[PDB]
Amino acid sequence: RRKTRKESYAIYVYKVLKQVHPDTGISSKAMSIMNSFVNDVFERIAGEASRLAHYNKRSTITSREIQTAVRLLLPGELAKHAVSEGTKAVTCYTSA
Amino acid sequence: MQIFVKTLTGKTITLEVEPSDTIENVKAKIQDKEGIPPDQQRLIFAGKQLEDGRTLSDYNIQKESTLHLVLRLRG
Amino acid sequence: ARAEVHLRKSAFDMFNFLASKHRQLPMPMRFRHLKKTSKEAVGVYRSPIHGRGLFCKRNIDAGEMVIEYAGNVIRSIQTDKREKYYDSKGIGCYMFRIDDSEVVDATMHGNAARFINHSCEPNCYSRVINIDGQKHIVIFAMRKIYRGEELTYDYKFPIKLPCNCGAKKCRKFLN
Amino acid sequence: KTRSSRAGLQFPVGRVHRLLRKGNYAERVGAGAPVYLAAVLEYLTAEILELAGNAARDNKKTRIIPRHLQLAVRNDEELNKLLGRVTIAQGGVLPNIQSVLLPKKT
Amino acid sequence: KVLRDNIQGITKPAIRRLARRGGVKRISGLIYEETRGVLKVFLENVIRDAVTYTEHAKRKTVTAMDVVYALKRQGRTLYGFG
Amino acid sequence: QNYPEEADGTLDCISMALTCTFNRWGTLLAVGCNDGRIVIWDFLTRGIAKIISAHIHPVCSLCWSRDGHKLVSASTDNIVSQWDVLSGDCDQRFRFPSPILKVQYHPRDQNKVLVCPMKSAPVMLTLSDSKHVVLPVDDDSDLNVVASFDRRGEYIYTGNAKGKILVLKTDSQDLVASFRVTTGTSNTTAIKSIEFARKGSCFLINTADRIIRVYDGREILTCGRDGEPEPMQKLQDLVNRTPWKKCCFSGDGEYIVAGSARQHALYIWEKSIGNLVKILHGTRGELLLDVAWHPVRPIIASISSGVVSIWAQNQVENWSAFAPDFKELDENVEYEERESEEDEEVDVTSVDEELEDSKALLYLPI
Amino acid sequence: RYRPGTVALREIRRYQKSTELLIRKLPFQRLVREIAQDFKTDLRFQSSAVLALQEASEAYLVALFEDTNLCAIHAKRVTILPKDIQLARRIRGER
Ligand SMILES: Nc1ncnc2c1ncn2[C@@H]1O[C@H](CSCC[C@H](N)C(=O)O)[C@@H](O)[C@H]1O
Ligand SMILES: [Zn+2]
Repeated sequence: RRKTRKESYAIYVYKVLKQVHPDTGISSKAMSIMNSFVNDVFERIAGEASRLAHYNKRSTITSREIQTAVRLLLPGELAKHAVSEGTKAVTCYTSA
Repeated sequence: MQIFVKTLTGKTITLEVEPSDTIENVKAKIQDKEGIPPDQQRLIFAGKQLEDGRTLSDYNIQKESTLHLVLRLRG
Repeated sequence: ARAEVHLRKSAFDMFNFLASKHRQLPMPMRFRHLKKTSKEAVGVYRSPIHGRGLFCKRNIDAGEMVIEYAGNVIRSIQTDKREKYYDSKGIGCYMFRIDDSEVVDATMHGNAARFINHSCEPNCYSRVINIDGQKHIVIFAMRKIYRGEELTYDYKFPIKLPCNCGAKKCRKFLN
Repeated sequence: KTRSSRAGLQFPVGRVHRLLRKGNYAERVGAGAPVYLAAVLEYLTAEILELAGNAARDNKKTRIIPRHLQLAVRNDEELNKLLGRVTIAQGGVLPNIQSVLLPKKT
Repeated sequence: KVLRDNIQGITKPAIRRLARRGGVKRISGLIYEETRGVLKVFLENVIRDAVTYTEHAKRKTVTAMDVVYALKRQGRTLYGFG
Repeated sequence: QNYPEEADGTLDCISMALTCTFNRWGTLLAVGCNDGRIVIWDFLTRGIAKIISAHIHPVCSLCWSRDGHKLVSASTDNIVSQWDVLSGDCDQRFRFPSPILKVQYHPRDQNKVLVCPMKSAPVMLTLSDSKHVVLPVDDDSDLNVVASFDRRGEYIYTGNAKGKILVLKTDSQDLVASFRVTTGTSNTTAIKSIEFARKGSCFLINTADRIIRVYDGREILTCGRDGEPEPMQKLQDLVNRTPWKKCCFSGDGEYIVAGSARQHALYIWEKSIGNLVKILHGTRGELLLDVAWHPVRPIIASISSGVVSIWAQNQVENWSAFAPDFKELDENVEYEERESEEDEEVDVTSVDEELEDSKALLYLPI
Repeated sequence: RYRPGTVALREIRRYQKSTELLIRKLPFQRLVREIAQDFKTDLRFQSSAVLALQEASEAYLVALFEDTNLCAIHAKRVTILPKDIQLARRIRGER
């Protein structure tokens, strides 16, 4: 009947895959599973950060609280890599 | 004419600017010359403001003058 | 004592590391372990059997892929000039013949597995597989490696370079 | 004018900010939150997809089937620590046989 | 400081009594070391989350309510501190 | 080469170590111990040189002379003394009405030392006749001013505590150039300090607006009396807002390094692109005192809380260096064999950039 | 052929490589229909939905088996037994 427009993280992860391995194809099922994974991790981190922000009598969500959340949630040296990458991204973003 | 573009490291570059050539074209020529993007450069004459969307004749800078090319960041 | 000439002059030594201390799943995708997790389980120390050796500070049990041997792979025509240069420079018989048509020379290029010894009482046996269309030699163990022992594989030469190891079963020769 | 190119990332940032604003996680958020989230999602997606491509080229198949993703996630240890209680559709299981159950003879 | 001592601070009768409250009789003499090990590996995560929480709050003392908060973050909840 | 990528341990010959600095290319370490003594350690050789019984009250800063024969120390008890590198005793002794922040020796004038008195104008003390010459300043004379030489020490630059920077001559003292820092958007800002390099005449400025800025020591005498501020990159930390205590320049002239206070976040950038490249992973718990790279080779060495942490490039030559005609590499290609198979009577007699900060003449093998 | 225990290893490895489902579609669909009718009557199922449940089941179930496996190894035997299943179910913390 009436067509609808839906949002999925389809184009961006595909661009990432091409940026990394510009020789390998991807399946629709893999596309949907990656979409579910990114939605899952996004909601997990955002909710944990929000409930931490409520815990501290803070009415805001700064950037510091998110890095605290990713320090808690992410284990091992992957946490260090992710937090360093995030700091790089924000520093390269601000002066622009 | 001819003017000087002084950088931060200390190297001095001499370039030619016409009386009726806009600053944007000068920056494009510089970018095609040594590869430094125009977004990474801006003109300063003795600690005074110079913009990109203008022309040398609008500022009336004398010949053989030095311009402080104070470094910038990409984007 | 600077006035008496001591003997054992000629050495013809190349790897000048001889010390008196010596203080020691499907097939194709196992390539990673070759290059990344294969640089700690074995140390390089003074062998007691003969010359230098690969001692051990770790433990590896039976049926475990350990090392890939690589070197200057050449054809059999270069064997003549290679042996002449071995006689000239004083080079041992590093003619690692994977087959009668290709031999792995280890006098101008080679890997850390050039440090091995031979004995009729060894610890490991050889094996070869083929990955991605290329034939590569990888060794799988039959027993456990103890801390402080040296890797050695039987050359399987059917019965003059002596084999001085001191083992009771040691045939004293490459045979 | 766009906003993702300001930091050079690839994941959208305006979309993240809108979706977090309407997600009622709080009432007021700063400016670095959306870019930071886009960055961390970028890093995690790259981490997974590189192993996905490695597994794709393992079997010499261009298309990445979910079996490859299952193998890449399971064989790593940090992922198995982080993806503890999660399964995968059509994923299958990595091969494993218990050591003491291995018959042999002369 | 880092000291190998005080790790044996849980001497044998304490583990004896804990085993008794568990309801066991025959315990081999080589259980104590792995009990120490499992206790340490458990306590690591909770103390680490507690110190991260207290650090984020810009104070260098730890309360009990943040401790139970971290404990609930792992999944084991405490009742009786707020 | 590139930025340091390996980590080194500590270098603690004695338990306490407050300040550190390299001489010209990292020869000896000038440790001002918190006991009134002056200890000299050995760099690139991992040893000690000399211990000097200076006085009772400990010191807080150190630098060496242009000819390397003196050990100046910004004392905490106003002992402006010229300790000898050779004998270890005091050569010249003097007292200043205000303590000293930054001591330096002009690589072309060791007679006039660098002094940064507080609430008073900088004073050059001449070692030839023990005469003090006050540096003429502008406006206030009671501000927290810091004075420092340029690359060659030919011009001296001073920073005040209201927003004013002054430029004058190291010897003639012809104050003919000033500068007013930007006033943010509504409120003005003072200056904490400035720090120079050995190539390019660039210099970082640390202010009270929580933001580290960078200028060049060539746009003030060119503009004239006072112009408009125009930095290259207003670098800062926009996720934790760490204040800045001590930061030096690179050992090559193209990098910029900045130091934290307690967060163990040592940041690095390059002058060409203001994009972060790497961050240091330091163990929390200590306060950073001094940072200064190897003036030639990329390496980082930060002193803190009596100990020192070095992030470096540990290197050992490859096994394939036995001989140029001998290599120990791996290849799977067939070997490429070779394809091309006087009388004179003369005896033999033959045996960043460089500045004049040499001739320590301090080495005791026994 | 003969030598029982040899064919088991070949079968288990062959199936470990494979990654297909293991339950016939129609019987499982009818069972889900019955257990739904137990709760409420006249429920229309999405063909995608049923499939969903299906996969989850095997996941859960296979995990259980593996656990029982190691439990049998703890008892100095190879064959698994019902008692080991209650062992795993109780010790997992899900009774
Ligand atoms: N125990 C031994 N005594 C004499 N020759 C040996 C030997 N073990 C191995 N060889 C010979 O030495 C050749 C390799 S060179 C020996 C390895 C290395 N140079 C080392 O110091 O240990 C082989 O071709 C083999 O035939
Ligand atoms: Zn023998």
